[PDB]
Amino acid sequence: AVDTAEQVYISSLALLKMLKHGRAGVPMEVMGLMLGEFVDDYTVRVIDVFAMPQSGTGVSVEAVDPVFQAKMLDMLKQTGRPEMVVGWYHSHPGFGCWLSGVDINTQQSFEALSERAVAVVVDPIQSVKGKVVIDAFRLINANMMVLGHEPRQTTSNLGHLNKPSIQALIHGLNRHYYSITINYRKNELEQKMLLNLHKKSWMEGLTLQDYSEHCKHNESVVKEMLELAKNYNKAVEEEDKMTPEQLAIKNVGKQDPKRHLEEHVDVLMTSNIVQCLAAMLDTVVFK
Amino acid sequence: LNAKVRLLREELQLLQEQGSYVGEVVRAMDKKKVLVKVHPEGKFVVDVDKN
Amino acid sequence: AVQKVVVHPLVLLSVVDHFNRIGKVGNQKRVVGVLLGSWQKKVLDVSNSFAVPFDEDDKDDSVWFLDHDYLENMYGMFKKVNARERIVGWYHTGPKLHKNDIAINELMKRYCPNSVLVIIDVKPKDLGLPTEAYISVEEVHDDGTPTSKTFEHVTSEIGAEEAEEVGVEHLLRDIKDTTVGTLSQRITNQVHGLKGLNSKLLDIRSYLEKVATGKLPINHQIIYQLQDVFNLLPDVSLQEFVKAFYLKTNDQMVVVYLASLIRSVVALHNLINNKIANRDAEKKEG
Amino acid sequence: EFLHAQEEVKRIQSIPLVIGQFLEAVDQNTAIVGSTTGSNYYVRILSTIDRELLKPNASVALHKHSNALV
Amino acid sequence: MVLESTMVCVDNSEYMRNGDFLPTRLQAQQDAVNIVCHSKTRSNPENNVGLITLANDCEVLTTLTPDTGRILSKLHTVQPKGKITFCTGIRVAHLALKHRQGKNHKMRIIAFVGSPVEDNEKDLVKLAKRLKKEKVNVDIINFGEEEVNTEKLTAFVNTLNGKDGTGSHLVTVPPGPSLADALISSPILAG
Amino acid sequence: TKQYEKSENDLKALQSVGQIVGEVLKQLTEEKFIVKATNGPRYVVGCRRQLDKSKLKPGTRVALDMTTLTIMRYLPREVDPLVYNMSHEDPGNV
Amino acid sequence: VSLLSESYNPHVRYGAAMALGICCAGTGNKEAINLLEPMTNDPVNYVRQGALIASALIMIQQTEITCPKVNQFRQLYSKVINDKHDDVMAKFGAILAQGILDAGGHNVTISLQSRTGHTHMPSVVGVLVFTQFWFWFPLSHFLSLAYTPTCVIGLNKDL
Ligand SMILES: [Zn+2]
Repeated sequence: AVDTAEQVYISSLALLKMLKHGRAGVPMEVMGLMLGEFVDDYTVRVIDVFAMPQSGTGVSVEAVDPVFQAKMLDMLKQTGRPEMVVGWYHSHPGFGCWLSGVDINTQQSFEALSERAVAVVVDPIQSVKGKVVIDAFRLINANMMVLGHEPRQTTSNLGHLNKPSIQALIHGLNRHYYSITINYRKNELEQKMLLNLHKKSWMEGLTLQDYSEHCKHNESVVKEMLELAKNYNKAVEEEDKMTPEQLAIKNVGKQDPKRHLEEHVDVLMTSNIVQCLAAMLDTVVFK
Repeated sequence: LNAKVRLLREELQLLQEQGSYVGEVVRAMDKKKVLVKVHPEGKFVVDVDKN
Repeated sequence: AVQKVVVHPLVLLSVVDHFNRIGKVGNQKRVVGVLLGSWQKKVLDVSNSFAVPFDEDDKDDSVWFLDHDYLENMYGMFKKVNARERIVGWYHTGPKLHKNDIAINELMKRYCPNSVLVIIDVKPKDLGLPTEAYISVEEVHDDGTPTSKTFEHVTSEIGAEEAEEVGVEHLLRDIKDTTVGTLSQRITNQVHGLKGLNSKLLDIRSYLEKVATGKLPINHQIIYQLQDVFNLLPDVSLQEFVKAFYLKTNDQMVVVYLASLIRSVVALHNLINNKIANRDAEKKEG
Repeated sequence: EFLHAQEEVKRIQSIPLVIGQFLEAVDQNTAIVGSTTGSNYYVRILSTIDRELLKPNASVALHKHSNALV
Repeated sequence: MVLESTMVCVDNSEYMRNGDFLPTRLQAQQDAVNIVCHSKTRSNPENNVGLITLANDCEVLTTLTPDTGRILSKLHTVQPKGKITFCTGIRVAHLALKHRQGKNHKMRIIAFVGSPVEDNEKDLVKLAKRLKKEKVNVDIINFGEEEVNTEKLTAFVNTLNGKDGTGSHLVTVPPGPSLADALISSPILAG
Repeated sequence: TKQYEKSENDLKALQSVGQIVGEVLKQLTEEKFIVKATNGPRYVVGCRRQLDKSKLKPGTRVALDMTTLTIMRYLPREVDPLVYNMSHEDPGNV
Repeated sequence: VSLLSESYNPHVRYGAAMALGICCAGTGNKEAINLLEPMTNDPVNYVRQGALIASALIMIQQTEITCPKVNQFRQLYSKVINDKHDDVMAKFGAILAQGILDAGGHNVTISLQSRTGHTHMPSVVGVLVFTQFWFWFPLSHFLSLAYTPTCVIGLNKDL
């Protein structure tokens, strides 16, 4: 009866399990289950994500095993957090994550047990890394087609969510379905260490080991690697010294390009890496 | 420069469903329409094109 | 045997969040769970894991007990959903292990031939790369004492494959990445001296402390031997290190010359094209 | 945010793609490219690398629908 | 039916290898384990019963579970050699009872002590006052040989509970030959 | 009576669509396989973990997904008229 | 703020249109209007809305003879609301802006600075809560306190 703008609070642990369970199923679409708590109608949060076992029949409304749920919920009841399940998610690896006739068939099953049961779709493919990626859906009632279907209140998040639109298949879900916003929450402590873990991964353990191994490198074959840089500086420059003359022939910067052009920036940056890692010698080797 | 990476997104959207074709005019017509023949396809006839 | 291990941020987080599970209910001790590893080569890799309820009585301060049936059912579920995943060992959040942890490995050694235990740290503080990795082996001794089981250190590194790099790099939204060539090498250059110092300084305070308090042993045997190895290197000129001077500078010779070589070229293209595009473009407008 | 924008241009389309034959670039920012479907298409060139890998004739991999050079 | 979780403790101490019980204490107490596990089966299906070894270093062979197949599997080739350990033998059962799923199930422990113990009176009094706070009720049945007319354990059970608590009953075996199945007849009829 | 239900349960497995055939031209990376359909179009796709990457090889008949367009199952060889070239029969001998 | 109005994200462009809206509403500055012209042309939806309300605060009690863009804008307000292709979001602030220009039957305006030299707190408080009208729709009524009467009262004394 009451329809409002919605919001999904995700946990740092949740997304990581989403994209993993989805990566192992490629190409075939998997079946996950969303775990969290319903705080009210206009907001929702997902505090946990657990993986379901695959089946040979595939994604289906019968793919959820009741005995598996009671077992897993045993393991979650004895855990510090025995929170009730909320909704379900499935991966859509090879396309633009549109809900199919199989997804709707299990939507009406979750809407009778759970009032909301937010539908979530996650795919690793459509995003290299830094995208927020994922997706989220909600089933609107089809029997309401006689009354007003056009909420919400606080239309801000509605406007940013429906955008960009973004092709056609995405718009084909505006009817019978509506999306729901997603926003991260911190949890900034563990996030701080989670940054330093990957960053320190590139760093050494003792930190004096691989830098001194790059000092063993600092004269290898580095005089030979500097001969590699010397050949790039002869070969690229004697053909980039004809370019100031050719600029007088074409008059002046019309297309072009050749190329054979620039590329000395990378040569200077690699030579600068060489001279700095070499400058570490006098610091390290000495005391 | 931040606007160019956004421009690639919108431009991608216009070229995504159909991109753009390559036509060959066999004849031009009096109604401002232009008979165009595509290599893989059959002959069309299409109009202004104000530019 | 085992050389190095790779622990993903996903499974690591899976330890931390369970620390939030038992955090609200408390109370004492530390989180203890069984690690799920993936072994593709002599190098070890970890993907996921599962927590297990564990409680240590105090009377009984060396009493430790795990759930075997729950272990069976949960590992059976993870073997069902993932055929490649298997238990490589166990893990605890420490921060420092206790003498009692020697038998914990001996229990589950029926599950895996060699079970590697991985300490972790839920609260990042010091002194650098986190967690830890230990392998259970028997080196005996030259004394002829009964065989003593002492865990040996295995170098650990944080890594990932593909999808697990996505979320990790996405959630930070903090520091520049990387950036190679400018601020990647210099910051780590200070990290080399800083993390070298504090490691050496805490441990070298330990060495002075070990002879005053902590005896026995301590010292001997392992201490004096590595002591003389530390006295193996002064380590400078005389002599040949004098001769490395001018060839290091001579390695800088061509580098400075190449520098000044392209510096004039940058100024060339920039100044020429810009001054033309400045005055010749403005003269047509006004 | 600019370094973060580089990932926005590499993000699309990641995988997968459809091969075609590069024909020629009619100008800067857009080209004509023959698809493996056997059709020449007026198509934009990706804003990152427009130049060194172009070449007069080379097999180029395109997005399924957009036929976009990558 | 009454809700509870029982934890049985089999006696593997080096004094149980003798044949004073017919035919041997190993098979005698094994048949005792069969009758108690079938008794809990006839009581309630929800009650689950694991086992714990008291001798040498205590280890849980079978975690708390409603099926007795695993229990009967571990009774065999147990290799009963070692020194009995008592003070930690109740606390281990309590340790597995803190990890239980059901909070409605009451904590109950049964143990068989067939060897003398070196536990001092102060240690046992501390555990008595501790189990009062934890409310845990332990029903012990003494087997084997010990101090004639066992005293320390008897007073341990009496001082462990009070008002009523009806309760914990310690049945001491009299020094005479008899079949084990006839010794379990009195405890199985009434606590 | 129950055998019928066995068949009907087989239909539930028939709700899975047939995959699309193709060949392996090369592979650019482990997540980039240069493939071609028997109908002519060429594609580059990644694949799942159930493959053995070395087993792939160039010039390999494979089956692709209907959306991801990637290898799930594969078969080495097929030919229609062969068994019919083998189906000739003649008496004798004698 | 001219350069912040050119920012890549429309969130800062929205705040940047609002700054010129609320600060310059007591003035007839034309530079502010000039920077708010391209804002309604941005392809982002809500930033256009922001330009509507801001341009509604610069034109309070000011007729066409004040700045030449008054009618220019007044046709745009109705144009965006009668077109079905436009976003419902952008056409909300259109009729809302028509309400700003016509507030009190054109007889009243908003003034954050009395001539005495002190700021009027019901005005400021009303408008600042009115900053985000999405999050709570009844918060749009607090703008009524910002409306102040502009009149010449020649009452001599008493009644
Ligand atoms: Zn689906």
